[PDB]
Amino acid sequence: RVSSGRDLNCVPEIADTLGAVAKQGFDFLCMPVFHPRFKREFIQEPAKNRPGPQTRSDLLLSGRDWNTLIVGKLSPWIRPDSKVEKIRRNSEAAMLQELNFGAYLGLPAFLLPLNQEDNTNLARVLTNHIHTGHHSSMFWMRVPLVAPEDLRDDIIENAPTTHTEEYSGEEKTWMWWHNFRTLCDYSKRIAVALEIGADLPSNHVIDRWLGEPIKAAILPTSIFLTNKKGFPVLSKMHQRLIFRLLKLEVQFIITGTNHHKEFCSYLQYLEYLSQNRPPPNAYELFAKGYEDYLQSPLQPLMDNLESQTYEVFEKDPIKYSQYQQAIYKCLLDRVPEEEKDTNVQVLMVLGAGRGPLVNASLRAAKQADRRIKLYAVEKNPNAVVTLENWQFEEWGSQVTVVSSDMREWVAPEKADIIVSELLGSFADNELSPECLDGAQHFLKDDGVSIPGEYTSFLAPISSSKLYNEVRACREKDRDPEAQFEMPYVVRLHNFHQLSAPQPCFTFSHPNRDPMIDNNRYCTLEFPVEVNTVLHGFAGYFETVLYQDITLSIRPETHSPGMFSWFPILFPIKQPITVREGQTICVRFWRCSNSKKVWYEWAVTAPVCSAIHNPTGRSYTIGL
Amino acid sequence: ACMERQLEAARYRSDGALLLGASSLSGRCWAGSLWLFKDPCAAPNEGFCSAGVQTEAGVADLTWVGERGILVASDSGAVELWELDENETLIVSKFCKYEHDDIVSTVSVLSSGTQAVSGSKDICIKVWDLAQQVVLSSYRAHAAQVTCVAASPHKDSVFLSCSEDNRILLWDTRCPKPASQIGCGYLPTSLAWHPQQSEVFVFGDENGTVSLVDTKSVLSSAVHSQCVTGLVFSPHSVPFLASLSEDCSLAVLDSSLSELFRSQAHRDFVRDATWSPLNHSLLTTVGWDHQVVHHVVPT
Ligand SMILES: CSC[C@H]1O[C@@H](n2cnc3c(N)ncnc32)[C@H](O)[C@@H]1O
Ligand SMILES: Cc1cc(N)nc2cccnc12
Ligand SMILES: [Cl-]
Ligand SMILES: [Cl-]
Ligand SMILES: [Cl-]
Repeated sequence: RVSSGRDLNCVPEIADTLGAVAKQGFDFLCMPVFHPRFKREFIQEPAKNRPGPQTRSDLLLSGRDWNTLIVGKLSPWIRPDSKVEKIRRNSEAAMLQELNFGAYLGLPAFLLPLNQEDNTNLARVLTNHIHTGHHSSMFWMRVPLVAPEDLRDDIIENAPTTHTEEYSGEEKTWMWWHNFRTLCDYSKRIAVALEIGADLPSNHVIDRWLGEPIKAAILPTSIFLTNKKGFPVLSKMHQRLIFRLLKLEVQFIITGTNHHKEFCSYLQYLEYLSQNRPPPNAYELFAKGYEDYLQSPLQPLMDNLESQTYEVFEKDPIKYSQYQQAIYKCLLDRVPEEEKDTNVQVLMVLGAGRGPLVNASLRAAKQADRRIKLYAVEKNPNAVVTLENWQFEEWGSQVTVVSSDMREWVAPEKADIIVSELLGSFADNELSPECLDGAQHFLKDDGVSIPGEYTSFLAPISSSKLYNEVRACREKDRDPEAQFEMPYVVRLHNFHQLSAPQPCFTFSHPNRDPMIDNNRYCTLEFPVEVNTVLHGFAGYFETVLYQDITLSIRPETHSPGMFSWFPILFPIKQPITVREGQTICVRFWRCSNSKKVWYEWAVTAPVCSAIHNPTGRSYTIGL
Repeated sequence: ACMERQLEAARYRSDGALLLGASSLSGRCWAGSLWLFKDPCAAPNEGFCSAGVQTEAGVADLTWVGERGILVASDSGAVELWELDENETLIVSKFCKYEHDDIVSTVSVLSSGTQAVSGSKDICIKVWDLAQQVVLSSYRAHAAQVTCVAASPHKDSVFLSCSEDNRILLWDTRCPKPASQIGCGYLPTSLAWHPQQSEVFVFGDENGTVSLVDTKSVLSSAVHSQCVTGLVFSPHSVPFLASLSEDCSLAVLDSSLSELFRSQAHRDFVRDATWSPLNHSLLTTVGWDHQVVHHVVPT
């Protein structure tokens, strides 16, 4: 089901108009709160002293109807960036009046046009409405993919439409929006109602709006092609755009008169497109709810994870068959067939939780036809209760549970294989490098560690939405920009990947090395082909469990149906303009003292940011 | 029963009967109406009218189409043709065709009388065939709302248009590229051709300037304090120019645009003006104050 409204500029009986619209199947109606042509004067007599009423009564609809069904529209004559001072002054008063009337009514949203370049005074007056009274009304900026000037019929003899591609020029309507929302200080209440035209522009023009807070998509009846039977439809290229907007769950407005049949037909088509799409895959079903939801990354070393947190980890049996296989392959490479009875291998699950890897090790040994000795080292003592109850009931003497920190544990004997899953969304963000370094002393000189290797990846992104979400995490009793100097786990959804992920930090286990130092400093250069705004860097990772067996959340090499891990986000404080052809150069440090580990970062090109999270002031990872 | 407060249009037909268009721009119900007055001095009184009718929506502009035809520009997005019946008591709808996508703001009949052009807030201009009841041609020349369209009085294929994109287009549909842009500045708001001189028109802007323009190749006067809404030349051989505004004033002007008459009887926006064909010194105006004022211009 698609949430869909009707846009009208002519309402004689608000009662009948609504009922007609509701019978057609529209969730809501966009309409004028005053008469579109009822121009008003606020300064010059005699016109200023005009006998009221100035508009319709609020009593004509219920409070519930005003709150849910009606979307107000600014009067088309209200032009507060007019060149004429008098029109400017009248429009300011007219705008506030209309917006204040929408507030008085409790309207869910109010529409405003962005149809020229300089909308500076419109932005000013809107900002003032926002800091005057206490109301929850949304504001939908009607702005087109392509300006009417750029799609006009080539029919003025002495003013022909240039037939030269203007790359940045074709994106001008994005800049109309960018300057408006920048002027209004990135208010969460100012969203986009993107208007679509009959001929779509180049892909880079549409792609420009990825990341932007699109709350609606306006479809004029005129853009619909007619088919053999007579219904309205859209071109295959328009549908692609609709399916993309459907992922953003935008509200679809239908503007203009019925050129076609019913009106339900325009609406029925949107339903038909919505019914017939690729269904929500097993990753995306699990992720439904968490789209662009910021979370603190887990620190299972410093904290003790909850029973349900472990339960979540365990709903990914794909991951554990990958762990099963990697262990299975390793057993064969170590224990030759003739030695199978004599030679019992010492496996040590380091950070076992509730023993999914313990079972995967028991099963890998069963499928390999080789004998093993298990140790289940778990730091969390609450999880140890789970193990020790499994261990009494099923496992028996084969599994020895060890309630200790792997770095502290005095082992009775060395290990053939150390298995572990201490990897966060950025791989090393849970301090697996430091953990396994401490456990390294009790690996045999020829011992394997599963995973043998892990690498973190990074990619610059554009989401003015996710920038705003990070911005809203300002908290009492701390640095007022601390929220920008810390990573977030988040299913990135409305965003734009500005360059292919390149690798950041890498660790190998066992770390065969004299002076083991886990601190890092990596410089990356990202080639950017688009005009955009950088707001952060997505983080992913990849790990080699054993040989060709891998786990990955890197989008291009993603391990199949692995919903457990979501990407990580390193935001920046101030968004950076990046032109087509420019290079985003980011710096990342991994740092540590005896007590804590952290990331610092900075963009050095095309302009320098500040160094983010210096000395772990806003974010650290507890050793 | 009641005629709507906001009087938009007023035009005299050949014999001297007065057409009044109007709409409700406030209150419970936003609808329009059309009204014929065979006694002009009786307007606006509803009880003393020859004919009247209710339209479903407002009335942004209208014009006469011969002697019994009333072409209307509504908020609904439709251009409507109403006609009188065989004894001029009823006003019946001939057609009502929803082809523009937004408020139809402006309308004008071409020289032939069998076609007309319309302008809307949808930015489109359309040439209509009034017999076949269809759009022949649709032009999206402008980049903003179509404010005014004015048919060439004598050349059936020519007309003017103006818009919130700052353009004034001189049309000529005999070309493969009909529109042509004309310079002198603030947005054009009203348009009027000179009746005698085929090559001349005048435009009023939103700043209250009226300016004289020759198609080949420029005098101008600051007449009003606010937007020039309408411009109607008189039916004299040497015609005077009546200029309206949103300052609630009226001025009649000469050839060189100097000021002869001034009228501040109007208490709200002056929406139309129309000269009496019988008495050329008598000029009739309407407005949103609901007044039908009749001036005696000192000719
Ligand atoms: C499946 S999450 C990884 C598990 O590793 C455990 N863990 C993390 N660090 C250590 C450590 N240094 N010693 C023992 N267990 C650990 C955590 O308690 C968690 O249950
Ligand atoms: C399964 C799992 C293990 C771990 N050590 N960390 C995680 C962080 C996020 C999701 N899953 C995780
Ligand atoms: Cl709007
Ligand atoms: Cl948070
Ligand atoms: Cl610290």
